Amino acid sequence: AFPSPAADYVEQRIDLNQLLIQHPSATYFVKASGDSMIDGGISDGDLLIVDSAITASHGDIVIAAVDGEFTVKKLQLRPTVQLIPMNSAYSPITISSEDTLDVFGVVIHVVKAMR
Amino acid sequence: AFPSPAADYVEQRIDLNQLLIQHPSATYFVKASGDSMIDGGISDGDLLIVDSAITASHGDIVIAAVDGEFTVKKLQLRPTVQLIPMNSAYSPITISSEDTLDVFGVVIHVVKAMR
Repeated sequence: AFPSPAADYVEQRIDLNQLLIQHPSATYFVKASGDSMIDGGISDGDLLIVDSAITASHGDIVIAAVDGEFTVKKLQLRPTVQLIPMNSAYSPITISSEDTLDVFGVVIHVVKAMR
Repeated sequence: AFPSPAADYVEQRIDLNQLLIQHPSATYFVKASGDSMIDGGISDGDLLIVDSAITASHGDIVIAAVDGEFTVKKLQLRPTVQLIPMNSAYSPITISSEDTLDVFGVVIHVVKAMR
């Protein structure tokens, strides 16, 4: 009951799921509290945002998965099976004999909390 | 009955709202497609995440609001009303005569899309 209501602004909305991502349910994330995958952006003080759904490509910062493993790192598996940690222990090393080495998502958005 | 710190590297549930934030509905965000508030993190290619709910403090990267304005930069209003753009056109200049200059949120998490 107003003398002349022009707009009803009492409750807005926020689509966080679509804000940082944009899928119904195909994205993965992990709290960064250490220093084993800083290559992705987790440097003991941030929030990693990976998208588990599409298949990235060798030579890209993606999360690899094997036997239930997960590590962000640009690795090549087509020419040969080799991974290269970037957080700090840079060292190109082979994993297995072409058993099961494939990325789970296709990206890793680093959320740097800046206040 | 297992008092453990955390030990968890999986989450079938996608709580994005709680993932990057942690409130029922008190956070604001804006797409970065230009170069007027890079100080916050918007550099024509990213996603800004501010929390509109608490009152930040002068000398902090927060979003200021006046008469319906929105700017990100460390400004001081207690000693004197002074604003300072940091994106690139730095220019320490006063705003008004202590009319209405106050921050809307209390933080600005920069989400750098790294793929």
